[PDB]
Amino acid sequence: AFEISDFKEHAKKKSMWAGALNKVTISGLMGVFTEDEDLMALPIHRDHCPALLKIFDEIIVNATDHERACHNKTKKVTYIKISFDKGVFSCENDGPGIPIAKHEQASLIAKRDVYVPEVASCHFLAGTNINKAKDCIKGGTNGVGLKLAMVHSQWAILTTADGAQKYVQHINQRLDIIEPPTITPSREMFTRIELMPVYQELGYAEPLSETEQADLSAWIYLRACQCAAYVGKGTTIYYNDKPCRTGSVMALAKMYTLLSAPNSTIHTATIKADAKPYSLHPLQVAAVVSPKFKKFEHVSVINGVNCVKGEHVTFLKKTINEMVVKKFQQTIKDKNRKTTLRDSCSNIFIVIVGSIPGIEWTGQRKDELSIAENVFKTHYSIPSSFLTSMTKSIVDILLQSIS
Amino acid sequence: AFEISDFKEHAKKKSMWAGALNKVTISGLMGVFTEDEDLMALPIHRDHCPALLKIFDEIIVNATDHERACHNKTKKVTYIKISFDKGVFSCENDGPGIPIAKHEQASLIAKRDVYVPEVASCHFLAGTNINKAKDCIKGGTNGVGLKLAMVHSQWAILTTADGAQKYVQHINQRLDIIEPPTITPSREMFTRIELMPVYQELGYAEPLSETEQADLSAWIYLRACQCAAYVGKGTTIYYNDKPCRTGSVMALAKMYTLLSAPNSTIHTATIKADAKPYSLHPLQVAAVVSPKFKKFEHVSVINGVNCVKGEHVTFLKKTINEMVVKKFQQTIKDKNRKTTLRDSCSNIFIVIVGSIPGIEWTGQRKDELSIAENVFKTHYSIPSSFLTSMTKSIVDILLQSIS
Ligand SMILES: Nc1ncnc2c1ncn2[C@@H]1O[C@H](COP(=O)(O)OP(=O)(O)NP(=O)(O)O)[C@@H](O)[C@H]1O
Ligand SMILES: Nc1ncnc2c1ncn2[C@@H]1O[C@H](COP(=O)(O)OP(=O)(O)NP(=O)(O)O)[C@@H](O)[C@H]1O
Ligand SMILES: [Mg+2]
Ligand SMILES: [Mg+2]
Repeated sequence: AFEISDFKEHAKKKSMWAGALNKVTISGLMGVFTEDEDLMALPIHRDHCPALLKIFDEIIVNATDHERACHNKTKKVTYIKISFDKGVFSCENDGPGIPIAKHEQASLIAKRDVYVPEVASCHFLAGTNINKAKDCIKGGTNGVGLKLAMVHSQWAILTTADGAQKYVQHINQRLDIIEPPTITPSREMFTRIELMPVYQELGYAEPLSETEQADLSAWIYLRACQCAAYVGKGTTIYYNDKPCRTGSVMALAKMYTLLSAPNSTIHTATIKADAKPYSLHPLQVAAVVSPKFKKFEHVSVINGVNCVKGEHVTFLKKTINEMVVKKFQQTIKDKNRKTTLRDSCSNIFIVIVGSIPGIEWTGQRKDELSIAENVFKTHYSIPSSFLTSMTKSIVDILLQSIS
Repeated sequence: AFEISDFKEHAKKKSMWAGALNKVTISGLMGVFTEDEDLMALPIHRDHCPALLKIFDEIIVNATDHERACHNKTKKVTYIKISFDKGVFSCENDGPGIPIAKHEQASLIAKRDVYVPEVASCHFLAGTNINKAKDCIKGGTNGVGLKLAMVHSQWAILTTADGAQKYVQHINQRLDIIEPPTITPSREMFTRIELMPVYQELGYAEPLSETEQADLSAWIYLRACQCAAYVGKGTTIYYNDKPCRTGSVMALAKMYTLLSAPNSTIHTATIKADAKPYSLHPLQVAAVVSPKFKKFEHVSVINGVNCVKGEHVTFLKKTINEMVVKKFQQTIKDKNRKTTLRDSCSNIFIVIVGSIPGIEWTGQRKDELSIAENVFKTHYSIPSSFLTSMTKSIVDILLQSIS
């Protein structure tokens, strides 16, 4: 039988939008746990629901998108408050709110009065990034993420104020009940999404178990730390009302390596480009090099997205490898052995944070960015001091393994 | 400005559907090249357009989906003819055709007469897999792939016959011109998609250059070889009218390793499960182990999809590693050295082909399958002879590297 579906039912049934709709093994799943005034990034060796993490992610990247959008403007985003308590998830930013105004074409379609936040939250393929510029470094592009959050919410509340009015709209039952909004005068300016996911439909206990709750809190806490490193310097990231410590890639590196390699040496670099638009967006990099690292490992926040695959990583890997091979054959008086990238890089843990204009993704989840490798070969340069430091640490480890 | 988009314009502008819409560096890009009656899988070190390869892939996986759907039936798919010539791309299968019948709800929506092939090819989120069963091993799930092919076609022709009628419909200008279909009597039974992509819009020369043409032909030829290993035994896969040789994972392994390691030993296993539905779908595996392999490498055809990431790989990796560590500490009289998965597996090239029921993906592209790791720990077993052979080859290589 041949069936025609709408966005709503499709997004509830299909994994192409946010990942699997039940618990699966997520490789590299991490969370932040507090051990006596110390943040540690630890693995979560338990299956979780990718789509569940995506609905947090979509709203968080919407907030960091607003922050970049306003950072060179008069009214800026000074904070991103994220909270997670008793299952309820909330995110609030303070730049200009979403325009409290009637959407003409959306109302013509709906045959009733529809305002912009209702389009932004309930209309698939809708937003301000349908026509993205080549220089735009927002993560958002599809006009889909927010509605993915709504469709996986038992209940949700969009609140937004623009300095003259406040606008409150309830969106319930997986986008099936869209209450008419309530518009009052207010002089506040902010955007807040507040929602309860459908934890049971997504494979979780109702309410969340002790372990599920702790795992999800740790994961969200981690995402907030990542924002705090990516976001600009006038913006505080809060999670459950505490500010997020990690405003630098060095802080992120220390967090991820607190256990494998405490008290270790952090190689740092700011990778710059010479031609606009790339020269507008330096990449911050911190790397630790340890013999007790078993494989190569990276953490990337690119355009606010915690993506796990992309040619920026390969750019750093290949550059470091070429230098490592040169100095290994120099330092070794054996002069015959041939090492490759796995030997070069398996003792490296690296953090890369920043914006890259003009990238594309392999799906809505934005797990993998898509780019020509030559973008980096043409435009970017890794500072030689960082390369030298790194090569030195790595060749030390190689020579001692063959010692 | 807040914009509302339709499927058509969205799919032309957005990379979430099929990948990047221009040329990017695709890691692991391979193609099949003929060298004097020998097929070799060689890297393509040139940027290509992921969405362009996806429109070939979508139709090819639709065909292998039909093949699985009909394999236990009376009228089977006996062939999948694929061709690529002068830019035109074509794919034809011979099971029962697409129902030549009026679609009621689609006609009610369109306010005119719409037949099932027009829904199948022009209506997003539409198909026979909107409600997939947990045991279904077709790649198709979203009701999207075929329309992605149409939207990236300057012109296309859907032809399908059901044994009493033939149905010809033209779909042109990136799904903007949908000509009314032409229905005649015929006693043939088949489905054919024939189309010209928008190579210029996707970053290519018009017409294709010598290198682009050769790269794309090699890549499609490779995909067909993969089908020929995945498809059932009554089904011939043709590419440009020649049959595709590689009906076994051993043939695939030899093709991929013809240069790095000719005349090499191929470890083979059929990984079975004991509980339905998994016991209905054995995984075929072929692996080569060579000192001149620089990193771990796999080729996977799962449910007809050439996916590149999934916990099936990790299942094999971890099992082989546990055995390799045991026998390494046994064979070594050093008895202290500790090796991990990278040491265990960096000399392995492995092919895994077959069906897995109940999997999910991370996006439409289906680059990565999503599953609980325990599915394999509970249900599947790797034959011990294969594990033993593999461990032996690997420990030989490790002992000679430390020799
Ligand atoms: N916190 C926010 N502050 C301001 N505007 C917002 C905020 N969240 C969402 N928006 C607006 O709502 C629109 C719709 O959001 P969304 O559905 O996530 O699409 P998107 O972020 O543009 N692209 P994508 O996330 O890739 O689907 C966005 O384009 C923004 O214009
Ligand atoms: N070669 C074919 N033979 C028979 N039926 C086909 C063939 N190609 C397509 N169809 C039918 O057309 C429908 C629509 O195709 P498609 O748009 O690719 O969706 P899908 O394959 O079901 N799921 P997806 O590919 O993940 O978007 C399919 O569900 C099939 O029922
Ligand atoms: Mg968004
Ligand atoms: Mg399909």
